[PDB]
Amino acid sequence: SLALSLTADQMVSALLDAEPPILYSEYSMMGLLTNLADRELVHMINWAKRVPGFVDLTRHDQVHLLECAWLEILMIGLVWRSMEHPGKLLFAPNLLLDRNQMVEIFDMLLATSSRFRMMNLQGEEFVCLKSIILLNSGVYTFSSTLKSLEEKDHIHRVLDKITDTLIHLMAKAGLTLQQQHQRLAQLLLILSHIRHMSNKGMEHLYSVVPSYDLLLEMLDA
Amino acid sequence: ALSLTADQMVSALLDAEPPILYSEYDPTRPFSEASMMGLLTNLADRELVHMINWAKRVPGFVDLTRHDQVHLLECAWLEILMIGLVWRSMEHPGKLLFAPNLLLDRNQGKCVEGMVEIFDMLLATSSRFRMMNLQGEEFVCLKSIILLNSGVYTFSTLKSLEEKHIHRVLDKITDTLIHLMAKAGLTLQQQHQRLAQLLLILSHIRHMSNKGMEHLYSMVVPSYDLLLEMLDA
Ligand SMILES: C=CCn1nc(-c2ccc(O)cc2O)c2cccc(C(F)(F)F)c21
Ligand SMILES: C=CCn1nc(-c2ccc(O)cc2O)c2cccc(C(F)(F)F)c21
Ligand SMILES: C=CCn1nc(-c2ccc(O)cc2O)c2cccc(C(F)(F)F)c21
Ligand SMILES: C=CCn1nc(-c2ccc(O)cc2O)c2cccc(C(F)(F)F)c21
Repeated sequence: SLALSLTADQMVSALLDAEPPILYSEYSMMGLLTNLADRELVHMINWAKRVPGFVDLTRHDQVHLLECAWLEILMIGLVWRSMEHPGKLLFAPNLLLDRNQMVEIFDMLLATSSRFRMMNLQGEEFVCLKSIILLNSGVYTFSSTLKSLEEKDHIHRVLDKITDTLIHLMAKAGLTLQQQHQRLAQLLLILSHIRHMSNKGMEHLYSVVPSYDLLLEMLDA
Repeated sequence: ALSLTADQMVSALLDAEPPILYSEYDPTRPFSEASMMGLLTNLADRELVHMINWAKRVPGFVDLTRHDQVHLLECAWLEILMIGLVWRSMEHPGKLLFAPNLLLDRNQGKCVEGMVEIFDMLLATSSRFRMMNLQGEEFVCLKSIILLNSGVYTFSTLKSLEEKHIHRVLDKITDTLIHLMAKAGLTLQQQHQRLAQLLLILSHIRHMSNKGMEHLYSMVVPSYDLLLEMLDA
């Protein structure tokens, strides 16, 4: 109940400090990417616990948010890394792959990376977007208790704080009020496409995923 | 359409609104799995024709090439149906108003296997809109955004980047949404917060759409050709 008292700058600083490291691929291709994703997942948990307001929530709810968001988070991280490598996805510094190397998903990832490039997405805006995804992707599916409804409001209030943060970053960058609301919209609409990609990828898997207990156990430590 | 005032944008959108259709009459009740699917499938099909008329009247849409218009529709058609359903169902807590003569609750959708999830998700969204007091002029803006956004990234060449115009119009709709919020007397802070809240919901509407498609291929979606033919008129 005090991430609600943070300012835009403190919010950013906290998020920038919580950033996971860029991990390397250990050296088929599914093995390297699965292993990479697995090691990344462990850092994602500690990153989450450092997102302002996340630990204010019950364990059950923390797990659910991650359960619904973990894939979208890996994906937006990938897209951010690959921003300055047109036509290539930088899974790891030692694992840069082009188109020809689930092509649908690969193409959508490139498309999103190009979009971030065009917009000149800033690192400070990136960490904000990643936070939004965490708090948003599972908020509409929590369920009758006063506590549950107590969580929802809290999450919504934190998301408001992040919106305030994003706007502030744009004002500081010298954007007009009109340019501010426009860029906010452009950024948030991209999240819909990231959601879409996560869903597509998720059905390819069905065609051992982080289950509910796998995460709940990992959060304990 | 980049010359319209926010007021003129709202008016044009409101005028484009499709009519509410009825589920075909005197179906055998209670329902069977295949009876339900038939009624809803038939409804969606008849609604698709009107959605296209609506799209043609969305400012900026006609400026695109036929091919691009079909692509946006192929991607967004289901999301557009769903946001319409959620809007209709707003003042019916715990129920979904697929049609004025077809008001179903949680347990009347248990007919189909797995579609209960989607039912719950649709109900949750409707509650959210209700809680936010989503206004009509905001709804039409959100729907237009879905149309122009859902397929904008999954379209190179010079002519192609000029079409990606779409982002200008989306900016225009954002301006309109904000203007609507300023009129109502919201503070700047409140304005950007509400704008964010609305757009984040689109992410969830996308999700519900994807779950739908998932079960569709799990049990004859509007084809490219079909959508093109109906566009030509
Ligand atoms: C282009 C998506 C493939 N991909 N990406 C990833 C992936 C891994 C880590 C990461 O940070 C981002 C990713 O997209 C991945 C992980 C396991 C398996 C797969 C594959 F689809 F190939 F089976 C993974
Ligand atoms: C479900 C999609 C494939 N996949 N699997 C995984 C995956 C990674 C680790 C793990 O322990 C289990 C997984 O299914 C994955 C991770 C990131 C990105 C992707 C994707 F391919 F979708 F882009 C991943
Ligand atoms: C959530 C109910 C399922 N549903 N909804 C719809 C649907 C139809 C029209 C509309 O405006 C909104 C809808 O959710 C639908 C259409 C065809 C088939 C189905 C079914 F799942 F049963 F197979 C449909
Ligand atoms: C039955 C699969 C899902 N579906 N299919 C359809 C659908 C509608 C018309 C048509 O010609 C074919 C369809 O699969 C549909 C329409 C509205 C809502 C839904 C959904 F269930 F996802 F909510 C629809």
